[PDB]
Amino acid sequence: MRECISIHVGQAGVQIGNACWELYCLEHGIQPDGQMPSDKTIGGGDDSFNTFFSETGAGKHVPRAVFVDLEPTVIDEVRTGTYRQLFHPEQLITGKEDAANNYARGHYTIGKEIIDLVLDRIRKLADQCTGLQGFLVFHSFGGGTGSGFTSLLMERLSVDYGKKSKLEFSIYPAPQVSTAVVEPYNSILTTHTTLEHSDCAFMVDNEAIYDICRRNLDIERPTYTNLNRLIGQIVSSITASLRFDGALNVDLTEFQTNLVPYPRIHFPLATYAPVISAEKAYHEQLSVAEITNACFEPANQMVKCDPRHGKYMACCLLYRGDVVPKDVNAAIATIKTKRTIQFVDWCPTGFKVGINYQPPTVVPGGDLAKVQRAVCMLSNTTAIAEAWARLDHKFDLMYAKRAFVHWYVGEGMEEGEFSEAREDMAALEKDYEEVGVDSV
Amino acid sequence: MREIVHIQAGQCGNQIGAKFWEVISDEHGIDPTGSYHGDSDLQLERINVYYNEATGNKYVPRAILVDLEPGTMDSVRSGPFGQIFRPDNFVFGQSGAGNNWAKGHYTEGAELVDSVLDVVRKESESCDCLQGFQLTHSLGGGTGSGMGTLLISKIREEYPDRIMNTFSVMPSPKVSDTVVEPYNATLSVHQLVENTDETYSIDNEALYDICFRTLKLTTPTYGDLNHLVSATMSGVTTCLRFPGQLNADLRKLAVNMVPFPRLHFFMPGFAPLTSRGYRALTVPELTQQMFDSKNMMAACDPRHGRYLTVAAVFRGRMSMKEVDEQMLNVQNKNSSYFVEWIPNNVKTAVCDIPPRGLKMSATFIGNSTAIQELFKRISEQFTAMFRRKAFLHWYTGEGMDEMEFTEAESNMNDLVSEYQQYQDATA
Ligand SMILES: CC[C@H](C)[C@H](NC(=O)[C@@]1(C)CCCN1C)C(=O)N(C)[C@H](C[C@@H](OC(C)=O)c1nc(C(=O)N[C@@H](Cc2ccc(N)cc2)C[C@H](C)C(=O)O)cs1)C(C)C
Ligand SMILES: Nc1nc2c(ncn2[C@@H]2O[C@H](COP(=O)(O)OP(=O)(O)OP(=O)(O)O)[C@@H](O)[C@H]2O)c(=O)[nH]1
Ligand SMILES: Nc1nc2c(ncn2[C@@H]2O[C@H](COP(=O)(O)OP(=O)(O)O)[C@@H](O)[C@H]2O)c(=O)[nH]1
Ligand SMILES: [Ca+2]
Ligand SMILES: [Ca+2]
Ligand SMILES: [Mg+2]
Ligand SMILES: [Mg+2]
Ligand SMILES: [Mg+2]
Repeated sequence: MRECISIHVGQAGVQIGNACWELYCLEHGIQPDGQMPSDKTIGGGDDSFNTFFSETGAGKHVPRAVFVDLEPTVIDEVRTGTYRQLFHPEQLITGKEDAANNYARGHYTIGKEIIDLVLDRIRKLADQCTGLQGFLVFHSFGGGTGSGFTSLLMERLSVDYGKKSKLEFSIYPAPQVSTAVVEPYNSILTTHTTLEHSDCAFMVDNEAIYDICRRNLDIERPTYTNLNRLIGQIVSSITASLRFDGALNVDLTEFQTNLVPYPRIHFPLATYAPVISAEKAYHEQLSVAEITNACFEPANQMVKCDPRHGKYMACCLLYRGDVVPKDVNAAIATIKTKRTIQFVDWCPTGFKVGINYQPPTVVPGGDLAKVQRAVCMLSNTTAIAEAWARLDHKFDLMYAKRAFVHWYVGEGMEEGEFSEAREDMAALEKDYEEVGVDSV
Repeated sequence: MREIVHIQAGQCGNQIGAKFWEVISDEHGIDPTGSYHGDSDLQLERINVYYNEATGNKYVPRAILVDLEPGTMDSVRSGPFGQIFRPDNFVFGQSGAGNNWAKGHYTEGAELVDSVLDVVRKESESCDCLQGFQLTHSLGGGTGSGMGTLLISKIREEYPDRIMNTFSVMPSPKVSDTVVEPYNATLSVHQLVENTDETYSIDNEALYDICFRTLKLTTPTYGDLNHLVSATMSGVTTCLRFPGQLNADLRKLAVNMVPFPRLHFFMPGFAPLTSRGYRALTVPELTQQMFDSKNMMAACDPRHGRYLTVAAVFRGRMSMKEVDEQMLNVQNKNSSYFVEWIPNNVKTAVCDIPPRGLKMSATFIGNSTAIQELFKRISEQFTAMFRRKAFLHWYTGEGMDEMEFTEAESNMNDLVSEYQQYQDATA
């Protein structure tokens, strides 16, 4: 019961899925062939890891996942790679021609040809669930598949599944690793189309992850490999609540209840601690109080924005490892008396806490040090709207001169879809301003 | 009047409901199998109020275990006394209520509610003379909150002539971090005001503060809080379970405690306050303590209001002269805190059997106007979110309208206004 299907869309979405699934296997004791000696219930069970892994009669633990890209080259590496025996061929879906960093191609042109095949395979996975909770969608904002195909898939999933949970891990564009000049158009187009069709979305600023790798892990020019290894850790922290069981374990839905005050205000800020190198972690252990305080450090955020210049609407602390309530309670009490967190006048100032005892695992040949305890904070701050504004400014500069718009118009889109998307973004920015005003 | 039907809904309800049966089972000398092994026949004279006697003289609790998830009930079944309970009396779902009153009352709860009532009906049949119903639940969740109040309303339709009594747990931001709790609690109070005869207002704020300040527990657990709840439940039900003159039935209790039909929210008290890990209390100590703010199970200062009615239960082997002396001394020393327009409003009972590990205890039950403080608190938290309509989508996505919320808000505000009415009333 309570199964979750993961959907990995485009290169960003697929490569992050590779990292995530690689890490879940390591955390549950699942071998690259899908075998799990730790599991005595052969052919199936009701265990907490079963929300993410299906079981075959043979004893193979199969990810409840679909990988989609409009081109073969990225998924082909999964088919050939270490975990080729982990997935059934039918879970790995490729086209022949990609969306060429164009929303219109992924949503319409190219995407229309593969959509029903993707839905069939999602349906096949859905049919093996005794009690489907919902979906986890991994994609980039900037790519044509990542933006347009995700939009189309989201719309179709709302039609096919109703109001069954749809969560996203969206890669926010950064110049340092940016592939296209039209990423701000694709980001605004996907955000508009998907807004109504998502219940919660975790944005990951590639610049924020880039900076952490450079600063905390002392990596000169971070690769997507380095980036995905750090995202793997944040994703694992948010899904640990679902993949493990415990007395102090609070479900992702309970965090969501607190994180979403209004349907459109469903973008939580993720902050992870500790991100430390093996060299810097040798003979230095960080306490519950140390890792907790590090969450209120803008340097550890998944999105670059200032929550100290914004207002909180929630704080959730998701602990991993050697953590006891006494210490968490004391660390929270300290931050509170330290009065560093300004909250909206309309909501309770409590901190919702979950704890899983299984400590964070590390991928061999990693930059990350294995720590005894880790924390992920999910906060709903008005500061996340800074990300919306930066992306909205870039869009504005280009759309004023109608720069590159013909590439979209030539694929069947109208100028009207652009202006309508942008007006939704102005409305969302206004909504984030409104929630931050004190009541009269 | 004879038999009480007990219903326990949701996580809190089932946890506190479970602890209740463990405590009074030991009191009445019933082992985890259901077999009697006691020293006194005072233990069986009124056993049939809570237990059904079965073939082979084995005693079965007249308890219904309800939840929209298997979790807690599975741990109750795995528990020490889980074996005492009738297995046909475990009514559960798989969905959960997700701390949503709308899910417990209208959508998820709606799907399970008739299966509960069939068990309520079967239990009501095996009753020579049913008194009424007892329910354990929290007001902050979805199942006990939403489903519990819908079960009360449905039970009231089928049994309109019987007494409905609850042990309702009030939310505190010191115990819970679920933002929606003030919403669920206000929705549940509106229901309790209309459909219950007696409600014991068990406040998580007071239980937390007792554990921290008085029991000196640095990191109190639910089991620590529940220890004070099980002591309170054992004390407030004494008169119903053991031979006696005062408040021996639910109806007689209500007639003594409820001057006005909406003003039926009781502030329970207890002395000595203990933690699960020698020194007996004198009759004067029990009396000072049970009436002291620090011993109240609801985070209200009795000295901020007036007592409309009081019930005092003394358990153990003591002086009935001294009990009477100290009870009269308390009333005569603080006469301003007792409404003059309700003459002789404090009624006292003495029971020879004490609780486990106590030589002597005292349980207080007060209908004080100071309970408005608890209601003003939940109201302050509700209005802060509701004036900005925050987190309502969780409720409207279940079919509810803002109207239900405005109505609930009004009824509770009116109830606070009523408690003030009688606090400022003179003879
Ligand atoms: C790290 C977060 C901890 C766990 C949590 N903190 C908070 O909620 C804080 C204080 C942090 C931020 C603000 N917020 C209000 C907390 O202390 N609580 C929620 C406790 C309850 C919590 O305490 C601890 C120390 O674990 C729990 N107690 C139990 C417990 O008693 N378990 C018992 C079984 C049980 C399980 C569930 C229910 N509902 C009832 C009983 C078993 C134990 C051995 C016993 O008998 O005490 C479980 S979680 C309440 C009373 C304030
Ligand atoms: N963190 C991270 N970002 C990635 C990765 N791959 C691509 N991106 C980012 O995603 C954006 C480009 O999107 P892609 O994933 O390559 O696009 P796509 O979905 O495959 O779309 P098309 O190839 O145009 O069909 C840029 O912002 C990249 O920096 C990855 O593995 N990790
Ligand atoms: N005293 C006490 N409070 C509890 C317990 N379990 C839950 N609560 C409180 O009840 C509220 C949540 O309701 P809960 O019973 O868990 O949800 P339900 O299962 O949907 O009815 C919060 O105020 C919790 O702090 C318990 O065992 N004892
Ligand atoms: Ca298994
Ligand atoms: Ca249903
Ligand atoms: Mg590609
Ligand atoms: Mg629950
Ligand atoms: Mg006092």
